[PDB]
Amino acid sequence: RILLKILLTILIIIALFIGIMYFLSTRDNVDELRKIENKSSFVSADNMPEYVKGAFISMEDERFYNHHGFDLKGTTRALFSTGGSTITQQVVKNYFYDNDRSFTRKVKELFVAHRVEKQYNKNEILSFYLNNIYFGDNQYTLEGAANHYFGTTVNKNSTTMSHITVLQSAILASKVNAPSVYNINNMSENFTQRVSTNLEKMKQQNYINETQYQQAMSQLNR
Ligand SMILES: [Mg+2]
Ligand SMILES: [Mg+2]
Repeated sequence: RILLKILLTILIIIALFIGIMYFLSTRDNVDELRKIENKSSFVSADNMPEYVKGAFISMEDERFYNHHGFDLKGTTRALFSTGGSTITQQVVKNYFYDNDRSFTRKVKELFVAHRVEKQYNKNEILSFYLNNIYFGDNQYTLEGAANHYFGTTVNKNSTTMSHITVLQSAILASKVNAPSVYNINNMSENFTQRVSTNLEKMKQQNYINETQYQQAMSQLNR
């Protein structure tokens, strides 16, 4: 009865912690995400070609639509197993914690992520994602980034502007979590290697066909 009381006390102190943590994450009001849709260059994911969405999904969260905010495989692999935040978690980080990165601010990010999943559908989440990540050059929306770097658009419907290519999609997708030193204006060999990996994942997961891939790989090498 002596090893049950020090087990209980530790088991309760952590539940107490987790609990307080919950209260911290509240809130952190996920209703706020709707503000992203007010950006002058907002484009929702459903108005983008499937290969544009797939560039990001295959590179950043290939099981995006499967999970409920937490990808277990990518989070165990994440615990330094030679990552690991799901696109949902990245939306929380990018909107609410544009500043800090602590273990406690990591626990409460989980609570908040579970909440955005409960309140938003996958397309909305994906749209919050692509309309609030840094693409360099002070560009925080996919469309801004596409306009700025390439003068192309990610709105499949659009007719006033050339359409973002497979390559360009991979470049912007690769940029999102690349080291800050990766410069789309002057891509290093390490950057072209990163996007080649991105392009390969799009092919492997079938967001693009061999021809799209080869043609992108070729454009990447000029
Ligand atoms: Mg992947
Ligand atoms: Mg995760």
